[PDB]
Amino acid sequence: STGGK
Amino acid sequence: SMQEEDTFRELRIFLRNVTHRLAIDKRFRVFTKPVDPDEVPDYVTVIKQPMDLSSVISKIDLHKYLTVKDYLRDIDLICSNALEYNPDRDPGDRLIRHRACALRDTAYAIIKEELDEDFEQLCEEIQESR
Amino acid sequence: SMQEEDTFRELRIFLRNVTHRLAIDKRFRVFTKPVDPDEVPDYVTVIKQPMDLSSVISKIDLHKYLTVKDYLRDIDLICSNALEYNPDRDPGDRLIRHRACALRDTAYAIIKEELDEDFEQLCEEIQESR
Ligand SMILES: [Cl-]
Ligand SMILES: [Cl-]
Repeated sequence: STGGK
Repeated sequence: SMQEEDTFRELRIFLRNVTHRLAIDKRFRVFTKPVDPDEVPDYVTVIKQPMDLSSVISKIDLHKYLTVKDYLRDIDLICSNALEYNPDRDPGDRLIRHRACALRDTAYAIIKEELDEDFEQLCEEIQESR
Repeated sequence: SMQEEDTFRELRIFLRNVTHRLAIDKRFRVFTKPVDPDEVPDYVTVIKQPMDLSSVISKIDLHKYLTVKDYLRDIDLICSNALEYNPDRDPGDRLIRHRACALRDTAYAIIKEELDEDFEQLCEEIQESR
């Protein structure tokens, strides 16, 4: 996904 | 055609979703709204194309995005504006510059994960036809 | 990323500096080294997480600190361990407890004076991203 920055 | 319009409606639902996720992240709060012309009167004089997440939402609702690639063009703009406006060595600028790249990277990474390439490819071809 | 690693390299240089200042203070000499397992065999049996300034230096060099808040967590530990281990009314314990709080207070006051909040804030956000 996209939630580490 | 109704089928074409429905393709773009699906794109729009997706883009709102991605944008709403970016907008609720505390790191990105500074990028959610247009720069206040008073607080920063010199913003207009250095940045030629202001962009922010609430504007991006307006353009979505105005059917201005037909591809994801056009959406990401504006996200890049948000990042590149912040880099240009806040280029100094001081920590306060570094923070903004990291926050700006983090916003960009995040948007791309969501798209990389969640977008069907054939759906995007379809969107692109409808766009070329117009 | 190189930019991220450079942020943490700056943090490390700062933390070594602060720690070296604490370590050369005569008051804090007792906190500079680990408790000798023989002199005090019962130290291990009462303290669950031993900590001291030379260990803190090891952890710095091992990239174990990504924020100042994580560093201070260990300084607090040094203080709190000394308070637990030496709780008696007698003057010799009071002295140790006073030196332990003085060490803590000093470390915080250096940080309060010398640390840029936006630098720390950046460090925190890189850490959350990982
Ligand atoms: Cl940088
Ligand atoms: Cl007391």
